Amino acid sequence: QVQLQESGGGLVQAGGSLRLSCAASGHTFNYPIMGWFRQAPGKEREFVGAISWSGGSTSYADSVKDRFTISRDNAKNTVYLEMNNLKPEDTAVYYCAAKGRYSGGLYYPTNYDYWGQGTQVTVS
Amino acid sequence: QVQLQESGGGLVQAGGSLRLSCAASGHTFNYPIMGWFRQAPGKEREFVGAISWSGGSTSYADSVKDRFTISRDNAKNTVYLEMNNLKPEDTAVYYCAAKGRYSGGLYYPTNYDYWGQGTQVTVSS
Amino acid sequence: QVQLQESGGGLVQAGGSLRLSCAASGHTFNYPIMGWFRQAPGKEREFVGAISWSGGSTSYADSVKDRFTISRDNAKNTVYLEMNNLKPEDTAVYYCAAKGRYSGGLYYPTNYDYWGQGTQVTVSS
Amino acid sequence: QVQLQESGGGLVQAGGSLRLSCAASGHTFNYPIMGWFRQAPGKEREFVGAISWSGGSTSYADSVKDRFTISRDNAKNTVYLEMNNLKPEDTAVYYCAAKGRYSGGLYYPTNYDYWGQGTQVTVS
Amino acid sequence: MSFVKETVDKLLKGYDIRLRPDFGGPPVCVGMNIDIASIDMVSEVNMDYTLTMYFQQYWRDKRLAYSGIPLNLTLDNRVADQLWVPDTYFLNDKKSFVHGVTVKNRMIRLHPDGTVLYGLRITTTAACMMDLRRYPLDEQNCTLEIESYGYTTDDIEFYWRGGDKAVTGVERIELPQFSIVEHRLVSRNVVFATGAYPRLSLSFRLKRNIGYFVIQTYLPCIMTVILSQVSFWLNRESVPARTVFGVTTVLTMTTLSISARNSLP
Amino acid sequence: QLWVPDTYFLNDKKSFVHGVTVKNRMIRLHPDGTVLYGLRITTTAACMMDLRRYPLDEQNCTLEIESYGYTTDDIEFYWRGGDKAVTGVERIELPQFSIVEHRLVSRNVVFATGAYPRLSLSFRLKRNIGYFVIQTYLPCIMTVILSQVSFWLNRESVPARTVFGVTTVLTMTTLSISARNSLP
Amino acid sequence: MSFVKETVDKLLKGYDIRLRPDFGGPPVCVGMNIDIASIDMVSEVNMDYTLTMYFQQYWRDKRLAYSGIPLNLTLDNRVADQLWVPDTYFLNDKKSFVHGVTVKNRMIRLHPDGTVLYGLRITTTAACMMDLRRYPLDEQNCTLEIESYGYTTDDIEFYWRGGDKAVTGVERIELPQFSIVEHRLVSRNVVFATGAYPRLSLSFRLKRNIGYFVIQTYLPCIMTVILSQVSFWLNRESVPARTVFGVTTVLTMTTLSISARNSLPKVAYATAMDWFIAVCYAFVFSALIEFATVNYFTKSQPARAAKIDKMSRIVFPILFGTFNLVYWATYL
Ligand SMILES: *[C@@H]1O[C@H](CO)[C@@H](O[C@@H]2O[C@H](CO)[C@@H](O[C@@H]3O[C@H](CO[C@H]4O[C@H](CO)[C@@H](O)[C@H](O[C@H]5O[C@H](CO)[C@@H](O)[C@H](O)[C@@H]5O[C@H]5O[C@H](CO)[C@@H](O)[C@H](O)[C@@H]5O)[C@@H]4O)[C@@H](O)[C@H](O[C@H]4O[C@H](CO)[C@@H](O)[C@H](O)[C@@H]4O)[C@@H]3O)[C@H](O)[C@H]2NC(C)=O)[C@H](O)[C@H]1NC(C)=O
Ligand SMILES: *[C@@H]1O[C@H](CO)[C@@H](O[C@@H]2O[C@H](CO)[C@@H](O[C@@H]3O[C@H](CO[C@H]4O[C@H](CO)[C@@H](O)[C@H](O[C@H]5O[C@H](CO)[C@@H](O)[C@H](O)[C@@H]5O[C@H]5O[C@H](CO)[C@@H](O)[C@H](O)[C@@H]5O)[C@@H]4O)[C@@H](O)[C@H](O[C@H]4O[C@H](CO)[C@@H](O)[C@H](O)[C@@H]4O)[C@@H]3O)[C@H](O)[C@H]2NC(C)=O)[C@H](O)[C@H]1NC(C)=O
Ligand SMILES: *[C@@H]1O[C@H](CO)[C@@H](O[C@@H]2O[C@H](CO)[C@@H](O[C@@H]3O[C@H](CO[C@H]4O[C@H](CO)[C@@H](O)[C@H](O[C@H]5O[C@H](CO)[C@@H](O)[C@H](O)[C@@H]5O[C@H]5O[C@H](CO)[C@@H](O)[C@H](O)[C@@H]5O)[C@@H]4O)[C@@H](O)[C@H](O[C@H]4O[C@H](CO)[C@@H](O)[C@H](O)[C@@H]4O)[C@@H]3O)[C@H](O)[C@H]2NC(C)=O)[C@H](O)[C@H]1NC(C)=O
Ligand SMILES: *[C@@H]1O[C@H](CO)[C@@H](O[C@@H]2O[C@H](CO)[C@@H](O[C@@H]3O[C@H](CO[C@H]4O[C@H](CO)[C@@H](O)[C@H](O[C@H]5O[C@H](CO)[C@@H](O)[C@H](O)[C@@H]5O[C@H]5O[C@H](CO)[C@@H](O)[C@H](O)[C@@H]5O)[C@@H]4O)[C@@H](O)[C@H](O[C@H]4O[C@H](CO)[C@@H](O)[C@H](O)[C@@H]4O)[C@@H]3O)[C@H](O)[C@H]2NC(C)=O)[C@H](O)[C@H]1NC(C)=O
Ligand SMILES: CC(=O)[C@H]1CC[C@H]2[C@@H]3CC[C@@H]4C[C@H](O)CC[C@]4(C)[C@H]3CC[C@]12C
Ligand SMILES: *[C@@H]1O[C@H](CO)[C@@H](O)[C@H](O)[C@H]1NC(C)=O
Ligand SMILES: *[C@@H]1O[C@H](CO)[C@@H](O)[C@H](O)[C@H]1NC(C)=O
Repeated sequence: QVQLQESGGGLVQAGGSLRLSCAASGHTFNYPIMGWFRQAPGKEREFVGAISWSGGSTSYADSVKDRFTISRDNAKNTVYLEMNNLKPEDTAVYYCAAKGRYSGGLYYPTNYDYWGQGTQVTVS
Repeated sequence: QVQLQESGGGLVQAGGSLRLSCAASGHTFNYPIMGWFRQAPGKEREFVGAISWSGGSTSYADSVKDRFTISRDNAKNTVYLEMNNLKPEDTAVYYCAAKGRYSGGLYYPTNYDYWGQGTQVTVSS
Repeated sequence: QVQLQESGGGLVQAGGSLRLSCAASGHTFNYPIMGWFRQAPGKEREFVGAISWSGGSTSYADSVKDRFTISRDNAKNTVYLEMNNLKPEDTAVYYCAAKGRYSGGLYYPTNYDYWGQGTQVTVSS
Repeated sequence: QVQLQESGGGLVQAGGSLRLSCAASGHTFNYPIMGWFRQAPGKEREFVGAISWSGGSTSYADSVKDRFTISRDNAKNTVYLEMNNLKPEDTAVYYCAAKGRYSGGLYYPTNYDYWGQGTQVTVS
Repeated sequence: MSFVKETVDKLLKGYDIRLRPDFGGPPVCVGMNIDIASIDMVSEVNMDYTLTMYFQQYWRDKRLAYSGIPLNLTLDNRVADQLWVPDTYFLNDKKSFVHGVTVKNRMIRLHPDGTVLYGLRITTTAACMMDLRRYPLDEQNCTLEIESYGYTTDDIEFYWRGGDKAVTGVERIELPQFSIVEHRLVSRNVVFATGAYPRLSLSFRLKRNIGYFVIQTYLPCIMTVILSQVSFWLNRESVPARTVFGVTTVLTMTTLSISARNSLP
Repeated sequence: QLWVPDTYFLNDKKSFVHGVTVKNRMIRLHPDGTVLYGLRITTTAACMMDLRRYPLDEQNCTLEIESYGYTTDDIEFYWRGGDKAVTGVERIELPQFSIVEHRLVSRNVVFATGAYPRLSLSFRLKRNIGYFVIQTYLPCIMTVILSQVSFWLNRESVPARTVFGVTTVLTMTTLSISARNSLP
Repeated sequence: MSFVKETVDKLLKGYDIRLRPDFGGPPVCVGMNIDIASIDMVSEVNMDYTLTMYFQQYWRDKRLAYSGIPLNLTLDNRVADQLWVPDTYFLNDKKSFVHGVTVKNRMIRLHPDGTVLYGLRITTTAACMMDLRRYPLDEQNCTLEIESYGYTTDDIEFYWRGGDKAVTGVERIELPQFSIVEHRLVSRNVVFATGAYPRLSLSFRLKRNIGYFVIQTYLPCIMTVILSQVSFWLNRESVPARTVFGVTTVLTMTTLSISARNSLPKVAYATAMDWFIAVCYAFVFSALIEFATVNYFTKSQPARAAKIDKMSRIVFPILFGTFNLVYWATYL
């Protein structure tokens, strides 16, 4: 099993920046890929981006592309999400998810086995 | 060839515990898998459980599941059967059997080449 | 080529024992399998038994089975034939033969390339 | 990327000799094969010759064959073109090109990814 | 026999191997059932393991129903080539084959119901990414992921025929360096860009035995340390002696650290 | 019993299409006449390496996709979905490397037999140094430090200081040889 | 020839390869007969052995009976593809094939009876789990388990055609490291969840020759022990000399224990060789500790130190000698 816990969410003003963190514990090796999802009040769950076990390769959604960066530090079993030039469209509860080695596509929430109680990000 | 001898059978009261032992000698390596069968007076031979040569992997019957544990100690060429929370349904002659490396399914008694003269276990309610 | 020479044949009384020897020289490695054949005066050539290059594996005729043993000693390039509990049926000229590595079945005399001038064994009842 | 720069072009008299140089920088390893093309004022781009990464194997056009030699010196990331017994037919702007490892035939200009601003060679 | 042949011909007449059972209709429930023969090898260097198994599949094709006969029909293996079979593959295999000697190792058993039993004897070498951080006091989780290649959940469904009792032979596995502590069966539906597919996961947990390493690494290291400490029991005036103890033990320690690292990825 | 494109991998050495339990190929048809032809393939493809900066190097391995017989007059290629046409770079897990980026390209290459369409998938592999600090650098660094111990012995200990000299010199050649043995 | 062709066509006409002989009726008795060509290899590391054999099968298909002809018909190998053959496989094979050059190595001989003789030349590499506890004074039991894949005992029965004489060629087997001491044939019926199937087991017992190991392990070990004991015959004042004898012999003993263990599988138990090498390690490490002690008392207790040397010169070889006599006897 795996336990994910997030932090760093808060109130930010438009064009601002913020860094979300996600600390993992347990069988982190069996669920190597990590993903970020966000849930606006009205809209459906949206894919933000995801990162590899090695930390080298990433993948981002078009909307979030060029304004966000996902990084890894396996020394601390933590993935980071830096969000720069924030828009009010980005307002949502940001979730952190872990995916099994052979779980199919990154974009789909179904495949992810473990999630963390999300952190709120609001952009005025 | 292989020779199997059991021990530890006796009278026990319901909800009690008991540990059966089965000491093996001879070509134990050619018959790696060990199985436990029980025979009630009226019923047919029942599969209890079985254990691997490494001792790691086991398999148990549903009735006996969660109340019995099979363990191995190749240092002493002995397999153990710990029976906890015993029921009067468990009353039977418990047999110890050894199966060839390529002998087919665990559940079937036919496949086992060597057996031991069983020990009686009786459970009074 | 190979040269085979036998010895140890003689007169023996029924139920007796006797040891035949067959010393080989030359390209013994190219003809690894050794066989024993016997020829009674009236009957046809009979297969007695045969032995491997390693000396471990053997093969005997049913009639001769359990009363004869073939052994090897590559140190001396010699195969031995110990015949125990001898019958008058065993009376014959015992031959020693060498077979090529890929020469087909042991039972057939045709396959053997080299033979030795046989030794007589007579069994009086 | 790769940057190619040539030199050594100038005025020469017929039957004369001249040595052109082409210095390369950047990802020279990803574009191992080097080619020489010349462009007369009226005519189309002509293939002159080409050389391997090892420098051993070469290939020349029939017209230029036996009067020109292409050499390499990977120590200096430079290919040379020695033109001997020059004819007025040889008058042209000589270009230096680099081709990808899997780019198809040497003769065709399309395949070459990087070129250098050519040097003029005139033969009176 | 002639009657049976005629019935088989009638069953084949108009049978299209291109179409699954209930082609337009509901999905085909396929029951999986595995009997493990052996795990032949476990490579830490290539991060794979070689498995040998009997892979049985059960489904219902109404086109293969026969009323007249009262018994189950075992047909020659070559019938597979003229029937529809599920497009089941092993997601994480590197190289697999179906045994061919003396005949292709595949069994078809039919039932008057139209139920098919399709058995295959397969050896797979499947990928098993290893966490060697705790090596050689580690344990690994090797899996065999079973899925359909082309047919989505709209056309195929998978289930472990008999639930927890669907896999047999874990008890037969005999590895020199490991031992199977437990196994697990799972049923999931995974989502790709091309659609949602059914998956079944067989899992083992391999506990490594230390015996090999106490002999080939730990004792050499422990004794090379003890050897270095002998130089403390020589008077300080024996300069050359105590440098031999120092140098040799230092060099034989690097070569252990190198040679031990050579058997790993 | 259908026409499929004659697509091959230009720089493959040995490739195959998985066969168990059935040949791993999918056909999905649409009333349009559109065909979806999926294959599960394992290729071992050539990746010429520039080991000059080894082991602080990085490499560019590619997979060149082209049609064998049909020219641009008969076949055209395109990455279906542009930059989103390749997936799974994130799944790649190599002990010694890590995929820093990937690139998709579309080109038309010219052979003597005509002009053919090509698509190039590229990876950039950054090598991790962990393996080499353990198996090469520390041994070298410590074999240098070991040689320098002889400076802290009086000059009269001739045999002692020659042992330090000779052994460290010989264990350095064997490192240079053994390190060179794992490379081309 | 034309008449024969017509008869063959008539035999084929309406022949369904999908159906066994007596499809609904009693099981088909299949007679097995093996002629071993060679065992090419025996891998302790992969725990398998590679066998090459002629695998013959005999059964009766009444659909292949012919009255008119008076002789047995040997047909081209390609007839197999248009006949029913038993689904016989080797339970414990890892990789097997049927030889293909120049033609597929399979023989069909028919009899007017309807009896079929189906010969195949096969090479199998089959699993042979090994008990290396007594290595290299061990012996192993390698088997070849023969069974039908799909047909149960209700449809197929097996028997060794000719009983104990059904296998030939054990005498032909030539292995550098082993020798076949005996072989056994067995007939059984094994029970799976899918039903009860017939099985035949061919068995060999392989006795390992020690020749290879006395040259590559035992003599090096025995001589490395004797080498360590030379340091007892040097005065204790030769400190550097006696440390060379100690260190070198200790290090060359670990590398033997490692290099000897490299030709085996990664088993978790200790082999009879591992004990022998371990004891050798004790005699060499003791020879060094002895010197270390003697050097430690060379001024403290010079009388004792000199006595230890003079005893060690006799205790060590005698103990090492008697240890060998016990070791070899325990495993012989
Ligand atoms: C080796 O390593 C591999 C991984 O690398 C391990 O694999 C994992 O193994 C475990 C079992 O040990 C698997 O868990 C079981 O999964 C099944 C199937 O799940 C799917 O189908 C069911 C339908 O029956 C759906 O309900 C599931 O969807 C729910 O769960 C998913 C996650 O599985 C979740 O994302 C969804 O939102 C949804 O929610 C529910 O779960 C969440 C928690 O995840 C919970 O908060 C919420 O309230 C809902 O309950 C999914 O599509 C599932 O049926 C099983 O459930 C049963 O057991 C669990 C306990 O584990 C009970 O809680 C539950 O009540 C049931 O009794 C398990 O969850 C896992 O899928 C699998 N993963 C992969 C990728 O392989 C191996 O086990 C390892 N083996 C060894 C030997 O080490
Ligand atoms: C390498 O290692 C393998 C093992 O890993 C060895 O293989 C074993 O080899 C021996 C021979 O050396 C085999 O034994 C003989 O088996 C045959 C066949 O047995 C089956 O078929 C017969 C019918 O033909 C049935 O009657 C048998 O059923 C009886 O036995 C089974 C178990 O085998 C049992 O479950 C049944 O209830 C039934 O019972 C009777 O036997 C038991 C003992 O098992 C006894 O207690 C009881 O009172 C009954 O008599 C079975 O389905 C069998 O015919 C042979 O019998 C003959 O010899 C015995 C003495 O040994 C005589 O007493 C008897 O009268 C016969 O003359 C043997 O039992 C064994 O099966 C086989 N094991 C496997 C798994 O393959 C190799 O030999 C080793 N090789 C080397 C070189 O070392
Ligand atoms: C590598 O190692 C292999 C084997 O390990 C060597 O192979 C051997 O090579 C020799 C030649 O160098 C072969 O010998 C010759 O055999 C042929 C075979 O002839 C057959 O057909 C004729 C004609 O129909 C028959 O007459 C023959 O039958 C006789 O011989 C066979 C045995 O070969 C025997 O079983 C029969 O009873 C019959 O007996 C005759 O031979 C015996 C032998 O002891 C003798 O006692 C008796 O009186 C009869 O003469 C047979 O079916 C044959 O034609 C050759 O004859 C020529 O040489 C002889 C003298 O040696 C002359 O007398 C004669 O006129 C001919 O010139 C040889 O006998 C041998 O078969 C072969 N063995 C195998 C197993 O392959 C390789 O040579 C080695 N190579 C290298 C480079 O080292
Ligand atoms: C690993 O290593 C391999 C090689 O070893 C690398 O591969 C190279 O990758 C780069 C991208 O990173 C590729 O460049 C891009 O090429 C595409 C495709 O080009 C073809 O098709 C387009 C239309 O789709 C045509 O327009 C192109 O025609 C131009 O180029 C050809 C060939 O050079 C030339 O003959 C034509 O005249 C024409 O010229 C133009 O480019 C040259 C470049 O020097 C310039 O000087 C000139 O003025 C013209 O503009 C061609 O037929 C192309 O679409 C891309 O364009 C986009 O980016 C560029 C900037 O880079 C913008 O300027 C442009 O507007 C577009 O946005 C790129 O040029 C290259 O072909 C490819 N080579 C091979 C052999 O595969 C990998 O990248 C490496 N990977 C890693 C991770 O290391
Ligand atoms: C008291 C004495 O005669 C000394 C001289 C050499 C010493 C041994 C050297 C090797 C070992 C070193 C370790 O530090 C302690 C145990 C060991 C085994 C020592 C015990 C004490 C010994 C035997
Ligand atoms: C045929 O198989 C079914 C399983 O669906 C089983 O119940 C039945 O008994 C079998 N029939 C025979 C002839 O044994
Ligand atoms: C056919 O083979 C049998 C043995 O299977 C043999 O006894 C018989 O003689 C053969 N037929 C002829 C005509 O030789």
